[PDB]
Amino acid sequence: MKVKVGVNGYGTIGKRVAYAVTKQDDMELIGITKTKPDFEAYRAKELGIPVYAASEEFIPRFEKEGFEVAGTLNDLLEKVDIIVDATPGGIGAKNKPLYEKAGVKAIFQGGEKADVAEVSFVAQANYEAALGKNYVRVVSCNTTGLVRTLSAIREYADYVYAVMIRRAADPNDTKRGPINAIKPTVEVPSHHGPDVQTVIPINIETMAFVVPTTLMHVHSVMVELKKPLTKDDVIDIFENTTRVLLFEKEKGFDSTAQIIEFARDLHREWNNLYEIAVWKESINIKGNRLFYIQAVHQESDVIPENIDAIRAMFELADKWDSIKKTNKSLGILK
Amino acid sequence: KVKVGVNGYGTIGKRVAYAVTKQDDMELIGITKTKPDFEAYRAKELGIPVYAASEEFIPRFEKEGFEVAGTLNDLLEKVDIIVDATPGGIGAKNKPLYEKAGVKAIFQGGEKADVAEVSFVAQANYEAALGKNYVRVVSCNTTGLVRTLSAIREYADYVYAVMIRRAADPNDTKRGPINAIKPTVEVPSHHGPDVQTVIPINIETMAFVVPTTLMHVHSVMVELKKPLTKDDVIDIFENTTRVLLFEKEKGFDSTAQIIEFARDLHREWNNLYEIAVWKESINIKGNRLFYIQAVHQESDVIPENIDAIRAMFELADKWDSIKKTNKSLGILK
Amino acid sequence: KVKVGVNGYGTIGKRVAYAVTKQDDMELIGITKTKPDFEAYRAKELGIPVYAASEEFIPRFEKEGFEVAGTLNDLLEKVDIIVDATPGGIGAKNKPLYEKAGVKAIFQGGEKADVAEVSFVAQANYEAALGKNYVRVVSCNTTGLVRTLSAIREYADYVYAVMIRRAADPNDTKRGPINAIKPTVEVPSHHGPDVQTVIPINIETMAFVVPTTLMHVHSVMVELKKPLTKDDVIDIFENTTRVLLFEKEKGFDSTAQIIEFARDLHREWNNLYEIAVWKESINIKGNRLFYIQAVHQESDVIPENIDAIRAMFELADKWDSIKKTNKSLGILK
Amino acid sequence: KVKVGVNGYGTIGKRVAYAVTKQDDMELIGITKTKPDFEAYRAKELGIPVYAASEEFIPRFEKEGFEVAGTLNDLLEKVDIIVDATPGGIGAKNKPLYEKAGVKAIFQGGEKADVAEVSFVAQANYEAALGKNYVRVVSCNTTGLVRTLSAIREYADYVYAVMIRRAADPNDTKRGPINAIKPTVEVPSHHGPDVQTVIPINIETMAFVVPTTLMHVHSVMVELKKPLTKDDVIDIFENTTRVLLFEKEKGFDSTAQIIEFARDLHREWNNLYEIAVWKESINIKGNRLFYIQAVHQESDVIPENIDAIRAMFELADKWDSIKKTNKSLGIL
Ligand SMILES: NC(=O)c1ccc[n+]([C@@H]2O[C@H](COP(=O)([O-])OP(=O)(O)OC[C@H]3O[C@@H](n4cnc5c(N)ncnc54)[C@H](O)[C@@H]3O)[C@@H](O)[C@H]2O)c1
Ligand SMILES: NC(=O)c1ccc[n+]([C@@H]2O[C@H](COP(=O)([O-])OP(=O)(O)OC[C@H]3O[C@@H](n4cnc5c(N)ncnc54)[C@H](O)[C@@H]3O)[C@@H](O)[C@H]2O)c1
Ligand SMILES: NC(=O)c1ccc[n+]([C@@H]2O[C@H](COP(=O)([O-])OP(=O)(O)OC[C@H]3O[C@@H](n4cnc5c(N)ncnc54)[C@H](O)[C@@H]3O)[C@@H](O)[C@H]2O)c1
Ligand SMILES: NC(=O)c1ccc[n+]([C@@H]2O[C@H](COP(=O)([O-])OP(=O)(O)OC[C@H]3O[C@@H](n4cnc5c(N)ncnc54)[C@H](O)[C@@H]3O)[C@@H](O)[C@H]2O)c1
Repeated sequence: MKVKVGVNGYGTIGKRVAYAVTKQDDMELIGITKTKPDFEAYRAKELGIPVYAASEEFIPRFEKEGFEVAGTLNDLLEKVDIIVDATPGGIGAKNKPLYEKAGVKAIFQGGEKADVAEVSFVAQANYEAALGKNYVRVVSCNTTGLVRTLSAIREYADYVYAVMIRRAADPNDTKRGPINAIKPTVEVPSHHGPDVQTVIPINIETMAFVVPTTLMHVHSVMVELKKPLTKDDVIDIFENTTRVLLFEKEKGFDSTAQIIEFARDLHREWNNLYEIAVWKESINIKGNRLFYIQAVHQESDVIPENIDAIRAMFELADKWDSIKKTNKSLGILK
Repeated sequence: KVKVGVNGYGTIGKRVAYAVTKQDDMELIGITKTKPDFEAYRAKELGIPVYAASEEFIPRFEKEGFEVAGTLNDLLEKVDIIVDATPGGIGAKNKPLYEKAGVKAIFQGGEKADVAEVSFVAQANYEAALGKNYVRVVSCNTTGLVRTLSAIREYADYVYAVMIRRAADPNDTKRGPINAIKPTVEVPSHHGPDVQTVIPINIETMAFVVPTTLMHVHSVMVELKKPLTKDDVIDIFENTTRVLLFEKEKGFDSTAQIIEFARDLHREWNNLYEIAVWKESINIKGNRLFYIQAVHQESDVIPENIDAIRAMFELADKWDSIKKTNKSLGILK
Repeated sequence: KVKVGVNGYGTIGKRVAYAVTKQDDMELIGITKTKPDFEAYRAKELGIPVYAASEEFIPRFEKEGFEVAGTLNDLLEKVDIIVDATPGGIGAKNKPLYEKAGVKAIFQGGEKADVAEVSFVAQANYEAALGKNYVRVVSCNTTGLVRTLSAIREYADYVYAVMIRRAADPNDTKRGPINAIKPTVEVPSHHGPDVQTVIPINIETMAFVVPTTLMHVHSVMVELKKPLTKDDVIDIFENTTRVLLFEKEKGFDSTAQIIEFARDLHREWNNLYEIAVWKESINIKGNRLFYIQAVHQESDVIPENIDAIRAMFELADKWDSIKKTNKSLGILK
Repeated sequence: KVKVGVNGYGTIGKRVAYAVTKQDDMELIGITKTKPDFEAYRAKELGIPVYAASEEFIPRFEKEGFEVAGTLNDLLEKVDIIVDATPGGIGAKNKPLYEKAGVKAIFQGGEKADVAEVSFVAQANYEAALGKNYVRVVSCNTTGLVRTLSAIREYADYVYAVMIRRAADPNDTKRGPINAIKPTVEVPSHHGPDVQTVIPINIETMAFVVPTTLMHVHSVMVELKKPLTKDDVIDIFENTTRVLLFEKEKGFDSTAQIIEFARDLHREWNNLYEIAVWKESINIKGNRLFYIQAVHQESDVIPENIDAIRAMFELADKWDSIKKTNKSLGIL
């Protein structure tokens, strides 16, 4: 039978995960939650997806608009095997006891503390670590991107320094600045480094910044090599690493805008680029240091990771069988 | 099957090319490119033959080992009509070539009315293009203004609209302004006369450019000659094709959420072919009607392009073509 | 000299504080701050006694070793009037506090009209505030509308203006939208009625927010009731105080260049106190006048607050105060 | 008094002209323009003689009623030195004209290293320009890197910095990207070798362009050769000229507030000639120092051009010039 899934928090990550779940033949979307009957709630219903009020506390918002719901999250928790928690950072921790009391497994997003789960997850890097687990944290958008390429060359990395040039807000978020400024994270290192280390063992330090863009994040990566490695070896490795794609600035891929245009060209749902983008020409080796630039489509790179986490937690399949299945259902040729 | 070709596989061209492949009374023969960039490779991957725009550009493709199906001259030999989606002003420069070839041609809104025998917006003056050889589909903004204004023209004594336009399309990263409002000092703006090439209406417009890439926005004022109520306008717009009412009260706070609606639909390139009208903005004060609409400039003109082909070849009547095109693109009403 | 205090050392607050400092008939007793940030340190550095906005804010200061000259309650005891520059809606909550202290108070444009006895724009209705206790200087945009509209009021039968607004001030990095246009679905916009609290005219306005920080832009259309020519309007604007004409032909393509003119003048905080009007935008078509103007929202209500003070304490005639304020701020004409 | 002419009254050009009129050992002979736009008028209003950058441009001022004092050649004959502030690449082109006229010449950062005899940053290699006829003050980004790195040069055996640049200056409204991050796929980028043109140090850089106009920001990592504490670095910066420390805790959340500091100063054009360093960003982890700084690209190289003039004309000793220049601009 199919694993019964519920999604708490039908937000930017949540609705995309819900969609992914509907594309799996071994999983069934029991329902999702919303805190208000806005256009997204109407869309879920329009899609035939049962809409549950996130809590009894939000029920009046629905009743007010005369928007019928299938119940509250408490009702949904009684009919699922696992809940994908896609609520605001920090809110996952608050929901955990509700999940434990209901006896259902739970997946939390990167916005939560490592604290929250038994293990942090990135399919291609530590799938087996989540086997049978009940609580798994799919790391954040930037952490996932960093892990995908760093993990592929971990054996050659002695130390890595990465600068996160982050977008200020997702395309659908119009209530957040900065309109015109660069906001640095003065804490050195940013949360990214240690977060990476909750998935793969590696010496890493990171620094982050926020700039006025909504498209994708960009990573400036520097690795001190403790073992021989050439430029071609690196493109070869990246060329063969799943959920990673090389883009040539020479073909016209000048910025994150053209990278996203590639996804729009594929006619992807929400222009989702599940794959981490690496500028081919940026991969260089000077002395014993490797350098390269990558981009992350933060609205969707963790989508495939949530699906695979589900397979590992229920021991539905081995690592590569799940990744390939997840990949095919989302159009990731990898 | 009407054989179609697209000269200029850019923002409009690639979306019109796609629309053609969804019409079973048509056949996409090929598209042109001036260089083998990632968009040329995409066309090829889609199985669409790509021709070098001109004999001049051939070496660019040869250099990269990118095999082409030929050049625009070769293409012109294989089509009944060419859809020209080259930069504004370049379409006129191509007209002679199309003339000699003996093929019908459709130009986009960036060309002067000069370039064609008539300007077009299906739901407004479809019949005016029946059998023509050269037709120009009006700009993204003119199309948006026409669609809603045409629906209430019988009540319109005078119209004044302000165009708050995006500064550059999302895939255009070489255009400012990054932080400023650029006014068009030519007043009245050229949008009004452009609307008058499609429908008879007293109109005046003014335009501005702001740092956004998503959608243009229009502020419309209409002096009424006949009484009309808020509900009347809502009912008319709800029964007007290729127009959609969005409620700020349901979360549509800005053009970003409007586009989010198209992304939720999983629309190709997040295309919102339809003009978006904020339901709450529709107000009547005295003898004046006010409303706000938004236009997704990357795609509102593509269904107009497909209907123009049907009219020019007299393949179908106005509403039959419109209905068929809408279905092919997922436009409900 | 009139004893002046300013509650709210923010965007408007610190600029009005500086303006007060330039008057030979006024004295700045102090400014209020809710926390010891770099702006509080600046005020202290300038020698401006800094008062904690409230009792419940003194801890933040003590925690940082920042000595304050007391609280708002203390400051009110030492002034004849306080310029309230707190966020919209807070002014109303502060009025009772001011009345109790028995001091006169000036409110900004973010407050409702009823918060004061009269609304105000020096060059329009200076006299209306003579000897008053509570006056509301209308918003940055309302002020821009009044200056230009007041000068042609006698020919205006009806006016429709569209406000294309900056999303956030340069110093405000916590507010969106990054990429979108957000319309105000309420028709009319709050601007029309606020203008009517200063000058009697028929007007309806609509507003939008776009991603820029520099200045707001107004699209103005005026239905005429008396003969008027373009030339007449230019001349009228060339002769109305606090309004300057800019030529696109000289390089003023957008609001960035308008602001660049203020930077070139070395204006404090790049303040452009005067309303900017694109000369080339002025045009009359039939019975309607059109023009485009820009407002530097950070400083255009500054000179108005000063004049408000003189009218309220009846310190001088309308034009003596205006000329006196203008000279102190470098205001051109 | 040395006679200075500025060729290219642009963003850097008009600000340097101002700086010179603020000096007591020099006089602005005139500036040049290609068209009589509003900036050309402003220069005239300031009483600055305006020369048409070239004869072929005279008609432009003739079509208008704009009287000019002549061409670039007429200016070259009345100066001891000319500050070239033309677009990058044009400086090299204009060099043969400066030579045939026998006048010293300073080029800006956009030009290639070979356009001058030595690249310059006053507080780092002032002496290197003493007496020379051709010197290029390095770019905004390199000046910022040099000022801070130079101060800890003796403790760094390796530096890696990432350049997060503003896409267009406040007054440049015809340049993107409006919404995107544009990378420099050439890595390391030209910034490192540019720095190496002023001070001797092992550095590698990478750059990016983002949708902002206010300031560039540098993410800096330094491999230490000698022990160094956070308090050590902070003290060094507090004692390094043309460098200022800012506290996020005091409200400096981003480049916008940093700029706001300059506006509060009522600084001309809101010029922040000094490099900004976020005090809280200074941290040492292992044998590595990390810190973040921001550069106001419109004004950062201004004081540098004034000092280069003194070095080239040997008018003063390193620190005497810098103190004087700093004084004239209100640096502190
Ligand atoms: N690009 C991204 O925004 C991104 C990328 C990677 C990971 N994530 C992670 O996903 C999680 C959420 O991100 P998001 O961007 O989807 O947030 P979001 O703001 O888009 O939506 C989160 C959802 O939480 C819902 N919500 C609020 N309170 C709730 C409650 N009490 N119960 C249930 N739902 C509630 C809201 O309705 C909203 O739909 C975070 O941990 C975040 O770090 C986000
Ligand atoms: N939002 C929009 O971009 C929009 C909306 C409605 C109408 N239009 C109109 O559509 C037309 C094109 O707009 P666009 O957005 O596609 O421009 P675009 O620049 O995005 O794409 C145009 C294409 O024309 C091709 N081209 C350039 N020179 C060519 C040549 N000599 N021969 C053949 N092809 C050549 C280019 O290679 C490019 O692929 C214009 O008239 C424009 O006003 C544009
Ligand atoms: N563009 C503009 O910012 C602009 C233009 C014209 C008019 N105004 C008007 O100015 C008035 C204030 O605007 P602003 O731009 O100065 O806002 P601001 O946020 O820049 O400054 C407000 C000041 O009030 C302070 N504050 C918060 N609570 C306070 C309290 N209880 N007491 C005292 N201060 C408190 C803030 O710390 C700050 O010092 C508003 O009514 C607004 O409509 C603003
Ligand atoms: N932030 C900056 O703008 C910045 C920062 C650091 C270094 N620089 C360097 O300074 C130089 C110019 O920078 P800018 O920003 O001032 O450019 P700018 O565009 O603002 O203008 C440069 C000027 O050159 C004049 N010019 C053009 N052609 C000319 C000609 N043929 N003869 C004379 N003058 C001509 C232009 O009109 C203009 O006034 C470049 O090398 C640039 O890299 C600029």
